[PDB]
Amino acid sequence: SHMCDAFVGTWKLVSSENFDDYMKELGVGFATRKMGGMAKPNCIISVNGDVITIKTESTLKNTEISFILGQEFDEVTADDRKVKSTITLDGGVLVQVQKWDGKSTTIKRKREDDKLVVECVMKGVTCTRVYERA
Ligand SMILES: O=C(O)C1=C(C(=O)Nc2sc3c(c2-c2nc(C4CC4)no2)CCCC3)COCC1
Repeated sequence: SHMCDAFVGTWKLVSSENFDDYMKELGVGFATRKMGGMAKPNCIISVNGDVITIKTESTLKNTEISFILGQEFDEVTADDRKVKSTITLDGGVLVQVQKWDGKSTTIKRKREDDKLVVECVMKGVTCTRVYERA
């Protein structure tokens, strides 16, 4: 268990593996995959009381979520899915599930040495994205 404070910061994407495959497995099209593949977002994580905010800022598109751990929320994803999301803290890992149309995907954010490591799973595809502090 890392606590929410190990996460707070401004993080820049430095590596990504299998992200096009992850988007493809979700059904995303060529145009959105084209914007996402070489994007290098900044992820800005902040807290105030029970509310955590995660901003994902990129040249071609910005998105943001705010949530309370364990409380489901509606989310419009970068690829325009309308999902129901729940985020919890398990062993220091922020575990997000998105549910829509009988499907689910998991985004797990963990602190590992100097890295914010983001594991994105859809079916048999596993993508790993690594951020470092700006
Ligand atoms: O924060 C992260 O690293 C994570 C994601 C992310 O950064 N996605 C980003 S940045 C960005 C785009 C997309 C994008 N994602 C998706 C679907 C895969 C969901 N389609 O487009 C498109 C517009 C340009 C900027 C995705 O989910 C998990 C973890």
